[PDB]
Amino acid sequence: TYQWIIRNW
Amino acid sequence: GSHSMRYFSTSVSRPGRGEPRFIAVGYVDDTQFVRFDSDAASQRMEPRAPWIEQEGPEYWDEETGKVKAHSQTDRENLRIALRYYNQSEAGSHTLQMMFGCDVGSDGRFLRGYHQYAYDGKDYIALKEDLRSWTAADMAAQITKRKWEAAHVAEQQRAYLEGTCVDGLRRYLENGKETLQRTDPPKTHMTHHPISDHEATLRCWALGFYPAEITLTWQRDGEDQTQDTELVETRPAGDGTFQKWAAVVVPSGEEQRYTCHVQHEGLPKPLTLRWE
Amino acid sequence: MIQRTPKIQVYSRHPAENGKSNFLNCYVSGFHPSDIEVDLLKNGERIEKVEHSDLSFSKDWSFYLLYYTEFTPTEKDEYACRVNHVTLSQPKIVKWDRDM
Ligand SMILES: [Ca+2]
Ligand code: NA
Ligand code: NA
Ligand code: NI
Repeated sequence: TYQWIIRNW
Repeated sequence: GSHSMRYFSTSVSRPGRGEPRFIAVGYVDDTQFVRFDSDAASQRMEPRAPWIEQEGPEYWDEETGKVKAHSQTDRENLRIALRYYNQSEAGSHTLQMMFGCDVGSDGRFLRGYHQYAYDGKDYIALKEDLRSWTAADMAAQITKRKWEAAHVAEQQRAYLEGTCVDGLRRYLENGKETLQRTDPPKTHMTHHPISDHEATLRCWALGFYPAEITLTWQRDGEDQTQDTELVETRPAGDGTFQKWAAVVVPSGEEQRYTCHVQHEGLPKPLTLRWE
Repeated sequence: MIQRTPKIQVYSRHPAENGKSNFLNCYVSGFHPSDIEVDLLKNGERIEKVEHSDLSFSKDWSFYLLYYTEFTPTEKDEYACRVNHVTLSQPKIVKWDRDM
């Protein structure tokens, strides 16, 4: 179950 | 007993020659189950274990989407890091991500992970408390202040505790025949001369799962910490692992030496000798 | 920037059995960056199309890969793997021993 990887550096 | 779920992403920028390459793998303990590759023909989350093949069509759609969003996020993050580290567009760089959760024998939450890395070194990492971050350098601090102001960790905590553990739980029950089934090592001994005054004793271990094994050597009754060559646990090709421990013994003194094998597949740790 | 040298292990899936078909493995690990050239050899000649694992890393961000081919071991025929990386001065050829 993949996570919401959406936040930018 | 205790189990884990981990997702490993790798983004490698290609100077001028198109889009950066994104590869994402999913593991349950030491067994891989899902794959994504930006160069692969499907452009979908592909199954790599038979116990996940049973999952629904909208599961694959949701998983493909999430991993597709990630590929975009890290390709943007690769551009952000060129500004942060004031680097040339002509250089190829690596952006790795690891996230996942640990569960106890009971099936309840134990630990959560969410960390990044730029060019082999750590960048940012979520602390054990799942409330604050760890910035490895000045550039990573810009990201720390951004994510602390936006309260990102709260959404991270929400996944790790819950969405992640329920996922791992489901994956364990659906694949108990392979993931929970432990295979003990198929041990064997060998002897090589090397010289007229010394001799080498190799203690082999093959076809075992999980990868965690503890091969120790003994002169008389006590453990030989040093003088013991240990190769790193290597994969066989199938779901099993291989490892060996060697020791250089004085010629004729082979009787004094015994090998102590430790694996959860064994009902009691083995003690072997060369014959 | 950071660059890590690969650790090469050349071996077999099942223990050495002449005449019976097996799998030859060249396991590269602890390397950085991901760009690596790995080829398997039959008497010093590159084996045609060798399948490899999906790129993954360890708890230190170092990479690991497993290159493999369906081969038939015999007393006649030598097997070795050629590994080339940025960290290497020249390609390393590691030979396969019956007792690795
Ligand atoms: Ca490739
Ligand atoms: Na681009
Ligand atoms: Na910090
Ligand atoms: Ni097989």
